[PDB]
Amino acid sequence: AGYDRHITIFSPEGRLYQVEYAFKATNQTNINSLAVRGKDCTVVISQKKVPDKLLDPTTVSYIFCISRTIGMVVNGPIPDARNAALRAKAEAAEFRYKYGYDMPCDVLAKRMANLSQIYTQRAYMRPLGVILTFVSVDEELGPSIYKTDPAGYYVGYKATATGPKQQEITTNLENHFKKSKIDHINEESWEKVVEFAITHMIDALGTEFSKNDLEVGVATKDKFFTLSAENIEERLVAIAEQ
Amino acid sequence: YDRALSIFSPDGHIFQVEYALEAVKRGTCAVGVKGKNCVVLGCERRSTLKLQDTRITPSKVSKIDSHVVLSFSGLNADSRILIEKARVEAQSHRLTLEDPVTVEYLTRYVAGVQQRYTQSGGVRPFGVSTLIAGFDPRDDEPKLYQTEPSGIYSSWSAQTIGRNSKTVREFLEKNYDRKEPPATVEECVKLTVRSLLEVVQTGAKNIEITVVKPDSDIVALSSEEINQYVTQIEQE
Amino acid sequence: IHSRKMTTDDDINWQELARSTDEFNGAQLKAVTVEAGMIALRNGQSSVKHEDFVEGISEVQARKSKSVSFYA
Amino acid sequence: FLTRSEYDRGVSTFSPEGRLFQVEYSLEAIKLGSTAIGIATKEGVVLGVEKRATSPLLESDSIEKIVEIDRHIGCAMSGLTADARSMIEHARTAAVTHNLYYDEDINVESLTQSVCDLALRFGEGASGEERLMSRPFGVALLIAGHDADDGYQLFHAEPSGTFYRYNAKAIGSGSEGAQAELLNEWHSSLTLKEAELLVLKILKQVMEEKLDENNAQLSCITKQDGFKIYDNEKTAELIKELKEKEAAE
Amino acid sequence: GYDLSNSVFSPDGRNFQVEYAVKAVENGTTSIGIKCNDGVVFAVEKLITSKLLVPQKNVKIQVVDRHIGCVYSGLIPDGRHLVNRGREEAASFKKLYKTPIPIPAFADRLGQYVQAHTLYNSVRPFGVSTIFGGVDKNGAHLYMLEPSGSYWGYKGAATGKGRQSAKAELEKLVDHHPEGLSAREAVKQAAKIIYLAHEDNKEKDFELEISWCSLSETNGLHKFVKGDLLQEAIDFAQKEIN
Amino acid sequence: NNYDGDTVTFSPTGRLFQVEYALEAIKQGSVTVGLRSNTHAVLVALKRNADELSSYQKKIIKCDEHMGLSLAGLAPDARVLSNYLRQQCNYSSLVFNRKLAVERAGHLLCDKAQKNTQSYGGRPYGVGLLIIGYDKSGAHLLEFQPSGNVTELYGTAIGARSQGAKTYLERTLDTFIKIDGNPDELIKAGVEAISQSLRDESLTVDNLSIAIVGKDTPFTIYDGEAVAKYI
Repeated sequence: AGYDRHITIFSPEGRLYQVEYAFKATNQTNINSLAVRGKDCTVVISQKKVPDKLLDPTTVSYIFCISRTIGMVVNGPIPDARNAALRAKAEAAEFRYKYGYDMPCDVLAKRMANLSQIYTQRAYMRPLGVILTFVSVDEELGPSIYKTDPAGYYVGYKATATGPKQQEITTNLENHFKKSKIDHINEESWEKVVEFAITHMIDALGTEFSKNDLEVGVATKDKFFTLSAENIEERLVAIAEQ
Repeated sequence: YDRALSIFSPDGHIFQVEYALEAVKRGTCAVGVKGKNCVVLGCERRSTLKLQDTRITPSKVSKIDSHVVLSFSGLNADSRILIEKARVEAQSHRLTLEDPVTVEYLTRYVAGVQQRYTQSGGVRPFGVSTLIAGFDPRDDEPKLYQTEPSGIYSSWSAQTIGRNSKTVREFLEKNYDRKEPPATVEECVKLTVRSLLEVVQTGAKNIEITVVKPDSDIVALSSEEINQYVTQIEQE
Repeated sequence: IHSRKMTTDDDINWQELARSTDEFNGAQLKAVTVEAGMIALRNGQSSVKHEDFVEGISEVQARKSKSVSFYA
Repeated sequence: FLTRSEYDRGVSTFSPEGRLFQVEYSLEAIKLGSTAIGIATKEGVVLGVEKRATSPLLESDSIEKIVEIDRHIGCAMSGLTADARSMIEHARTAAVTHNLYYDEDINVESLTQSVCDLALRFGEGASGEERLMSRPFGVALLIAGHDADDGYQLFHAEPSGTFYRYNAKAIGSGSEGAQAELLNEWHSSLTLKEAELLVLKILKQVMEEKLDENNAQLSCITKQDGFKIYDNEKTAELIKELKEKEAAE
Repeated sequence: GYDLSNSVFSPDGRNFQVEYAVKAVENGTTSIGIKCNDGVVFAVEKLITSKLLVPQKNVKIQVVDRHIGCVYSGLIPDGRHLVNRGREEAASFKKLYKTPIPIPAFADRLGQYVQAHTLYNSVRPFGVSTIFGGVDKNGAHLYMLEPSGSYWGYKGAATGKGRQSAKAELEKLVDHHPEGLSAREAVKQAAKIIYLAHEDNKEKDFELEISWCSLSETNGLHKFVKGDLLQEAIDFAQKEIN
Repeated sequence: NNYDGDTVTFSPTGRLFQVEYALEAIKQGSVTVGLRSNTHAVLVALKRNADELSSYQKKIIKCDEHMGLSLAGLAPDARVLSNYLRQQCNYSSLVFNRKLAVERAGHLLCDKAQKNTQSYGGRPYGVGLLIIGYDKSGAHLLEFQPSGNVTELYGTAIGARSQGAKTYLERTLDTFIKIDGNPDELIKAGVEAISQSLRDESLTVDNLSIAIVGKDTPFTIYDGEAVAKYI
C-alpha cells in the first residue's frame, strides 16, 4: 500500500525503510568515537565540540554513566541519547534488585536490544536514532565492548569506532591489530591506552586536538570514571614525549 | 479499537445503512400473512443445489420462544447472533418479570439490538431484516411485526421482504384483504403458497411453510404436505 | 478622495463613516462612495446625503451577511 | 451527492466555516421527517403528527410518533426514529429519577435540556466524560409539557444540543410551508379547540396522502387530565367538523 | 509526506514536524536568562497590545517549586501545560526524598516529558522554548529547553524574535566580565538587552518584567523584582537607548 | 487538507489552522460586551432569537453568587465549560472554605483547552467566554479564547463587530474607571457600548440581557422588565 514507511511494515523488497532512516539520523552531531581494549582496562574517546561560546562546556557531554562499571557512549541526537540513558539506568537498578549482583554489560546490551526490537515492531513507536557503545571491564569476560544499533542488532568487538568518517578509524585499527597479531593491546596501565587511542584518532581524523576538544572515558576494574580536561591535557603532553 | 465504522453522510443518512438495505435485498424472500387465528410464514429455500443434507440443516425460520417465530432475509451468517441474543432475552423476561414475553416487547428488543450496532463505534450495522410473528400469552390475536436493519420496527397486516419482494407485495395488495383474512388456516396457507409461486418457481421443493397456532403450537409442514397444497393450486 | 469627484452635501463627517467601517480595503471603500449615489438616484436627488454612504456599507461589502446562524 | 467537503474524516473537526459539519448534516436529516405540527397555547399544548402510511397492507394504527415521557410531559419525534428510540428511553429514565429524588414533577425545560446533554456525546474520546456515540443523532423532538411554575411549554430540541422555546413549531419535510402559516395565523387569544382545528388545518396542506384518522394522529397535554392521546374516532369527528367550516367560506 | 507525523523519519535525518515547532517558538517574545555568579536573572518582554489591558496583572514567568524560575516563549497556553507538568514532578521528588528538587534533576524530568511527544502518533510535540534555572545547594544553574527535547548548559540563553540582538549582546556581556557579574548588577543588564531586542519589534509598546533567584539577595528563593528597583532598571535602559 | 486538517499537525508556518477555524466560532457569534469599574463588573449580552415564534437564547450563565460567565459561539461547548467551572467553584467552597478566585480559574480553564489541543481525536472548543466576578481582590473581567488565552482587561468584547465596541471603550475608558459605587452608570455605559455593535438589531427589553456583580451585590441577571430602567 501507499504506507510502508510511515509504519514499520515490509516493502515489496521484503524490507524496513523506516529503520534505514533511523540509521540515517545517527550522523547529525557528527561526533566520532574510538574505543579500544587494553589488557586490564577499556578506553573510549569521543569528540567534544561546542558551536558557540555561550554554552557551558562541562554540560556538553556524550559519555553517560549508566552503571558503576558500564559506561555508555552515544552516537546520534542528544534527545534520544537521554531517553536511552534513562531506559538503561532503570534496567540496571532492576537487575541488581532481582538477582543480587550488578548488571553485566552483556545482559544490558541484550536487554536494550530487545527494547529496540519492540520499537520497530509496534506501529506507533519511533525507533531510537542512536548507536550505543557499552564499554565495560568484566571479571568473567574481561574488558569488553558491545555495540547496539537502532535495528536491535548487537555485536561484540575487539575495537570499534562510530561516526560519519569512522572508516578512517577502521583502517587504523585494522592495521594496528594486524601488526600486533592479537585482539587487544598488551598494556598494563590505563594511561598509555588513552595515549594510544588519541594517537590513532589524530592520525585518522587528520586533526590535532586540545583538552576542550576531547572527551575521555575509562573503564577500569570495579569502576568507571571520566577524566576532566586537566588530566586530558597531561595525556596530550605525554604523547609528544613518546 | 474505538474508531467509527459509521460515518455520517451529508445526504441525511449513513452510507452503511443504505448498504445494509442493499444486502437485505439480495437475500432470500420471506412472506408473512396472518389469518384470524393463525400466522403463516412462507420462505424460499434454495435447494437447487444437489446432494444437500436438509434433515440436519436448520430451516430459515427459527423458533425463539414457544410461541414466537423469527424469519429473516439478508446475511445468513450474521443472523445467528441476533437469534442467540433474542433467545436469551426471552428467558430473562420469565426470570425477572414472570410470564413469557409478548411479541411486541421482543420485537422492541430486537429493534434496539440492530440499532445499537449502528450507533456504536467499532461496529457496523447488521444487514439483516426479520419477520417476527406470534401470539401473546393469554391471548389469541396473531401479531405480525417486521424489523429492518435500520433499527426501526413496524406492525404489518401482511408483509414481505427479500429478493423481488415488490412483485409479491403487489400480489398481496390484490389477493389479501385488509378487512378480511382467509379464515381457515388451510386457505391462508394456500394463499401464501400461491404467492410464493410467483418468484420461487421451479417446482415445489424450494417452498417451506411454518404455521403457528396459539397455545404455543409451532409446526412446520414437510415437503409432502406442500406438494399436495401446491398441486391443488396448480390445478385450479 | 472618491467623494471629491461627486457632489456631496455639507453635513458629511468623514470620521463617522471611518469609525463604522473596520477592515475595509480601498476597493471596498471606493465601492461605498459609488454605492451611495445609487441610493441617491433611487430616492431621486441631485445631491448625496451622509445617510447614503452608511447604507452602502451593508448593500455592498465583501460578504453577504454573517450567514445563517443556528447556535453560533 | 458527494457535495464538496474538505472534512469528513473527523467527526469533530473544523471547517473553514467555523462550525461543525456533522451537526450541519444532522439538521438536513430533519427535512425528510414526516411533518409534526405543534401549537402551544395558554390552555394546553396540541401535538399532531402524520403517521405516514407507505402501503395499504401496512397497519398504520399500530404505529405512532406520539411517545409519552410521563403523565405531564409528552413528546413527538421527527427525523430518524431509530435514534429517537434511544433518546426517549433516556428521557423517561431521567423523569423517573427526578421523581425518585424529589417526589416532584420535572420542569419541561430541565428535561429538554437533559436530552440536549445526551445529544452532545459524539466523539472518539475527548472531554472529561466518555464518548459512547460516534456520530450525532439525526432526530429532532417537540417536547410539550405543563409545569405548575411556567404553565404550558413547547420546546424544540435539536440534535445540536440546543433548545428553543417556541409558541408553535413545525418540523419535518413540510415544515417551511407550515411555518409560513404559523407566523400569520397564531396569536395568544387561541382556545384549545381553535388550536386543535388549526393543527388539522396546517396538517392538511402538508398532507401528501389525504386527511383522515388513519394517517393522522392528535394528542394533547392538559393540566388536570395530563397527557392524553386522542383515539381515532374522536380525530375523525374533528376532521369532519373541519370539512363543515371549510364549506362555509 | 514525511511532514505528516512525528514518528516518521526522512532520509535527510529530518523529522519535519519537530523543525516546524521551532517556527512556533520564533513567534514568541524576547525572553532572556542571565547566568550570574550569585544566581539567575530572568526577564520577559510583555507586549501591551491595547489600551484596554490591566498592566502588571499578567505573569509570563512562573515559579516551580520555590527555587526554580520558569519562563517560556512560543505558545503561551502550551507552555502553560508544560509548567504544570513540571510542578507535578517537582512535588513528587519533594515528597519522595525530602528535599527541593535539584536543577539538573528537574532538567532530566522536563526533557524526558517533551522527548516523549515525538515517539507516538497520538500527540503533538510542544512548540515552546523554556528557560528555567535557579539556585540549589550545588550552585546556580541555567537551562534552555528546546521543543525538540534538547538542552545544554548556558552562561546566557535567549529566545524569541529579538534573540538575534540578545545573543550578540550576551556575547559582549561575557566579554566585559569573563569572571562574571553580580545578580544585583544584572537587573540593569536584562533591562538593557530587552530594550535592544525591541527594535526588531518596534510596532508596539511593551512592559518589562524581571525576576531573579539569587542566593545573596533573595536567599535562594525565586522572587520578582518590583518597585523602585524595577523602575530604576527601566530608566537605566531608557537612557542607554536614547 | 494539506496541513489544515488535524489538531496534531504542523504547519510550516509554525501554526495550527484548527485554532483559527475555532476563532471563526467567535466571529459567527453574536456580540457581547464586558466592562468593569473598581466596585462593579457588568456584562451586557445581545441575545438573539431564531424567529418571531421562537424566544431568545440565553447568553449569560450564573456560575456563582459572585461569579458569572457569558458565552460567545457554539452553545453546546459553552455547556461543557460552564459545568466545569461551577464544579471547581463548589470544590473551593468545600475544601478550602473559600470563594474560587477568578485569576486562578482562568488557568484551570486554560489547561482544559490545552489537552484537547494535545491529543489526536480532540478538538478546540468553539466558544469564547467572558468571565466576571468580584472577589477579595476586587472586580475582575477575564477574556477566554479558543486558543486557551486568559487575559485581564478593563473592558473588552467578543462576537461580530467586536471592533466597534473596542473603539467605544477606548474613548470612554477613563470615564468608567472613575465611576464607583454607582452601578447604574456602568450599566448605561455598557448599553451605549453595545449600541455601536448593532446591525440595526434594535435594543429591546427582551433582546438585551444584563448581569452585574458588585461589592455589595451578589451576581444578578436582569432580563424582562428589569432591563427597562436602562433602555
